[PDB]
This record gives sequence, C-alpha cells and structure tokens, in this order.
Amino acid sequence: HHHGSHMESADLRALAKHLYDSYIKSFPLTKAKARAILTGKTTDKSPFVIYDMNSLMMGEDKIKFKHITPLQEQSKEVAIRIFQGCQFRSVEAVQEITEYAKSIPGFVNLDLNDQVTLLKYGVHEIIYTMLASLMNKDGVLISEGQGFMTREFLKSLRKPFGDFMEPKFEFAVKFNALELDDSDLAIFIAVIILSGDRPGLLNVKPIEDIQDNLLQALELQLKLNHPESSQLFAKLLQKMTDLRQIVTEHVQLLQVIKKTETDMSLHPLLQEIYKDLY
Ligand SMILES: Cc1c(C)n(Cc2cccc(OC(C)(C)C(=O)O)c2)c2ccc(C(=O)N[C@@H](C)c3ccc(C(C)(C)C)cc3)cc12
Ligand SMILES: Cc1c(C)n(Cc2cccc(OC(C)(C)C(=O)O)c2)c2ccc(C(=O)N[C@@H](C)c3ccc(C(C)(C)C)cc3)cc12
Repeated sequence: HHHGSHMESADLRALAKHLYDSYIKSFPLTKAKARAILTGKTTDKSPFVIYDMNSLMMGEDKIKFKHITPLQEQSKEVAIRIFQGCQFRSVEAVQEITEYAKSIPGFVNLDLNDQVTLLKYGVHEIIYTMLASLMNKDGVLISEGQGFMTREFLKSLRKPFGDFMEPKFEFAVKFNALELDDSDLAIFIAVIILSGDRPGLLNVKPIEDIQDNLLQALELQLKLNHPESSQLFAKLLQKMTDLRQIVTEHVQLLQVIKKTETDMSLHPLLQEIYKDLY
C-alpha cells in the first residue's frame, strides 16, 4: 500500500542486509560477478568456451584428472562426462546452500528433521534459480565461472541428455528478464527454503512464521530496488510455483538416467575420493 518508517521496516531492512551478507559468504560466484564475466566487464581472464567437440576435447586436456574409460560409445562417453561434472558441482552447491540456510534467522532452531525436509525439497529449486545467474541466451558459466558451455552444444548431446539443460535455459531467459540482483535473490532464496508446504513436515507453523517475515522483507526489497517494475512481488510468487511443476519434471527426467544407464549413481566412496583430492 504505502511505506512507513517505523522500526518495523528497519527490522525488515536489517534482515535483508543480514541475508545478503550470508549470501555473499556462502556463494563465491555472485550474479553481479557472473554478469561481469558474461559481458567482459572484468579485468580477470576470459573463461574457456566449449562450443563443439574440438573445444571440448581441448577443454578436457586442461583438467588434471583424466578418466579415459575407452569404449566404442564415445557419444555417451561425452554426455556422461558432462552430466557427472554438473552432478559433482550440485553436491558442492548443496553444502553452500545448507551453509546459507543455517544463517536464516530461526532455521537452526527448527526441528532437525524439518531442516532436512526443507533442504531436501528446496535444494533443487534453488539450484534451478541460481543457475539463471550463470546463463545468458548463449550458454552457461561452469566451474567457478572459468568455463562457458554454449546452449546449442548442450542441445546436441545424445538423445536423453540433449534435453536436460533446455528447460533450465527456458526458465532462465524468462527469469533473468525480471532483472533481480544479488540483494533480491538472497531473500528470494530464503523464502524458497522456508516453505511450510513441503511433504512430511512436522511443525508447519514455526516455518511459516519465519517465511512471513522473509516474504515481508522481500516485498519491501522489491518495491525499493525496482521502482520501474510493476507487480514484481506477484511475479516472483508465480515463479516459485513454476519451479515446483518444472522441478518435478526435472527429477522425473534424471530418475530415467538413474535406471536407463544401469550404472549412473556414482559410487559413494569413489565420489568421496574425488572430493578429498581435488
Ligand atoms: C576426468 C573427469 C572425471 C573423473 N569426471 C567425473 C566422472 C565423469 C564421467 C563418469 C563418471 O562416473 C563413472 C562412470 C563411474 C566413471 O567412469 O568414473 C565420473 C569428470 C567429469 C567431467 C569432466 C569434464 O571434462 N567436464 C567438462 C564440462 C569441462 C568443464 C570445465 C573445464 C575447464 C577446465 C575449462 C573449466 C573443462 C572441461 C572430466 C571428468
Ligand atoms: C554442465 C555444468 C553446469 C550447469 N555447471 C554449473 C552448476 C551445476 C550444478 C549446480 C550449480 O549450482 C549453482 C548454485 C548455480 C552454482 O554452482 O553456481 C552449478 C557445471 C559446473 C562444473 C562442470 C564440470 O564439468 N567441471 C569439471 C572441471 C570437473 C568437475 C568435477 C570433476 C571431478 C568429479 C573429477 C572432481 C572433474 C572435473 C559442469 C557444469
């Protein structure tokens, strides 16, 4: 309706500053930095770009690990290698999202199982959201922004994998047009985590009490940060529901990979070895 300046908004603004500070510490590559890389507006070096098989073969030579596994199915060798690469990064994203989730005021004091339930269902939606920060119309920044894989190259992968990243790109172009910065995304991520309608929650009301404060802080943030924007808060609420129906089709997609590959779930001990050596 109208804005007041009455210590209540001062608390909502302080919560946004607190969420932004934790957001910066939890995630190294911010959207503000990712946008600087995508437009060259950075004194740092340009990332390596993978746009075909030659540039991918040239990019594989820059990695210390080898992983030959010589076989006849080289089209699946490349597709599996790329899929296992982003799979590994997803694990690193979870512990970063969990780190940020701990910093949301009140999250740690919740039931320990509900913290797992909120993260179990919310991690996929946050990765879906933060993936848009690394994308433009051409491709996506990968590996701490040191690599850039084009959208059409990912599109050309073998039958099941050529459609894995496409729904994410189609979401990113619609989501990036909202022009949210890191300050907006910090509260938007916190609202996604504290969703009281996750299946199997125990104490729903304490979760909604936290989210209502985050929803108020977000609305105050969007109206201040985006003066030339109309109904941006309602647009973000719809984008959350868009994630739910599109992330279930995402988990149904990779469950096919979990079965039609007959050996895709990376062994937990071997995956831990790659983590501890790097
Ligand atoms: C060496 C290697 C290993 C061991 N894995 C894990 C792994 C793969 C495949 C199956 C797998 O699981 C089973 C089947 C069990 C197994 O065989 O071990 C496990 C990789 C994943 C991706 C890439 C890569 O090259 N990724 C591309 C996208 C890129 C990204 C970034 C760059 C920079 C350096 C330019 C930033 C270059 C190239 C290389 C590797
Ligand atoms: C295809 C792809 C995407 C879309 N991404 C970004 C990404 C994915 C998942 C969540 C995620 O989340 C957010 C929050 C958006 C974020 O991180 O920004 C961001 C990648 C990152 C790295 C690699 C890779 O292939 N990297 C090579 C260099 C490697 C990896 C691992 C190995 C081991 C297994 C041998 C250790 C070797 C080589 C591939 C991808």
